[PDB]
Amino acid sequence: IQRTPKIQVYSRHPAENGKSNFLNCYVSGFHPSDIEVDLLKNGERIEKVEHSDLSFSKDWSFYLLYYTEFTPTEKDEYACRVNHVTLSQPKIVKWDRDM
Amino acid sequence: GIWGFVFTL
Amino acid sequence: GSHSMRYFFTSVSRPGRGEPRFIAVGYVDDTQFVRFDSDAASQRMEPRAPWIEQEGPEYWDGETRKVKAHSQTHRVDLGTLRGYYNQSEAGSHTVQRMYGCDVGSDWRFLRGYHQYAYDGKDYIALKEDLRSWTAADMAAQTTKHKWEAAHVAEQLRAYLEGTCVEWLRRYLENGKETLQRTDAPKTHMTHHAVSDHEATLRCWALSFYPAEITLTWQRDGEDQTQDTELVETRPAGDGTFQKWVAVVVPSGQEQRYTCHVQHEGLPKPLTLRW
Repeated sequence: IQRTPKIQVYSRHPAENGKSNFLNCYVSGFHPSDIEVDLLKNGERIEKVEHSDLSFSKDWSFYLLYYTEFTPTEKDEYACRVNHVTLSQPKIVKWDRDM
Repeated sequence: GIWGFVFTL
Repeated sequence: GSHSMRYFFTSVSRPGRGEPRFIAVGYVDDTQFVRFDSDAASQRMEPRAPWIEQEGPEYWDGETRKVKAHSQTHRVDLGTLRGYYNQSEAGSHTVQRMYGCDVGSDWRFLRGYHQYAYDGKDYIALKEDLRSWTAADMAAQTTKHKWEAAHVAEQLRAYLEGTCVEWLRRYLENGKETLQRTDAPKTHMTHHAVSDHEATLRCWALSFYPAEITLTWQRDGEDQTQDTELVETRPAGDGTFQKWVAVVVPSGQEQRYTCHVQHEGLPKPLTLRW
């Protein structure tokens, strides 16, 4: 079986320009468990990214939280990039502070 | 605390 | 309210070389409190909540011994299952296992469960009476017969009804400052103009615990699901959770619409209006 991941990108705390926060990439609903997740700052990959321990839901689909520290600004564009066997090209989800 | 006696399939 | 202790185990085989990747995690309700990763340096069951660090070295020695036995059982299972399903050694495959217990508000045994999946599909599961098994296909049916022979259900049931609940009770006491605390959602509403004619109202719930919540939109005091959007509840990363629900409305008609929020941390459901 192969289930494609759902992705949400968002901050841990309400976003305010100039104030320390955390950038999350939550990937869920996928199978098998091998997956590649990067957080992007202006297209380039952020280096110190941590992630939760692999777990799964009632329907056996996996989920992971990837996170790093960031400081929101008006110019900088943040994103999450996910690759997985079910995807032909890497899926990129932009951070939108209103979602 | 996890189960102390798991069985193989 | 009610409480649960659950353990999640995943093993993934690595055909090219070596033992499977094995990851084990334990939860009390929506709080992870232990982990084991076969790829980590320690090779020990590790704490992931402050209140479990209270446990002395005999706890960690016992948990570590047990989780390693789990690891090796899954290693063997992966080989067995590959034979049962006539698959080659060329591919990676997964076994997943989840078990644990629920208790009610009285903290006494309510429900126990134990289930097992191979490559993301149901394989075998304990029935709710804790006395019989549900085998999804003929391969699993062999395991069912084997386990019936060896009276597995009886010993598992002793754990799920007895030992599991005793641990949960103990964890609930030692961790009461967080485990027995409900965090009510912090709510607010945002407004977004799409055009001169259409607007989006978004109702936010933040920082809540446990994860279970309901957000609903009403129009003129009646439920509305059309033109609404509801994201999956997501972890904030600090142990709490987030969710929002949005509705599309005609510009100028915002006041007709109300967001309704139900959560254990709320004596009465909340109502929001723009």
